[PDB]
Amino acid sequence: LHKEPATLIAAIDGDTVKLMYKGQPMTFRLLLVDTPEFNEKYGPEASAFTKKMVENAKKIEVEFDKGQRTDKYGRGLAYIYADGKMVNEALERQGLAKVAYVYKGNNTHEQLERKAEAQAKKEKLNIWS
Ligand SMILES: Cc1cn([C@H]2C[C@H](OP(=O)(O)O)[C@@H](COP(=O)(O)O)O2)c(=O)[nH]c1=O
Ligand SMILES: [Ca+2]
Repeated sequence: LHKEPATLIAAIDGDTVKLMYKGQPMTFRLLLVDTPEFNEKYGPEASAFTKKMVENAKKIEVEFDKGQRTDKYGRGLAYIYADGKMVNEALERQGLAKVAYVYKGNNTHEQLERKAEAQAKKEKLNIWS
């Protein structure tokens, strides 16, 4: 896989963000994770965590997997990096998302995510508390 440039347009919630990619505004949905909706327990914390991570970054990058790049809603499907740190993995490591929506051929980083989730679960963090 490879990283491509993007710039933040607006944080949306724990697992979605508006980026400009190849000069076009797009909503991106993070691969392999499920954050609680804003109305749900840990939803506000998930949204705040992802907001702070993308707003604080000097450099946002997008990394598509090998399969589908857009979902049925037109959202891009990617791993998102803030100054080289993967947002998808960080949400797992903090107990603010569950590994979810793992479709064959778009799951390059599954085991990295599950590892992070196991560590969060060990620590009883957030969703696992
Ligand atoms: C993460 C992801 C979600 N989706 C679709 C499945 C779900 O469809 P339904 O809307 O029919 O449930 C929806 C969940 O996204 P959200 O968790 O953003 O709601 O997005 C994909 O198709 N591919 C993906 O890789
Ligand atoms: Ca969600």
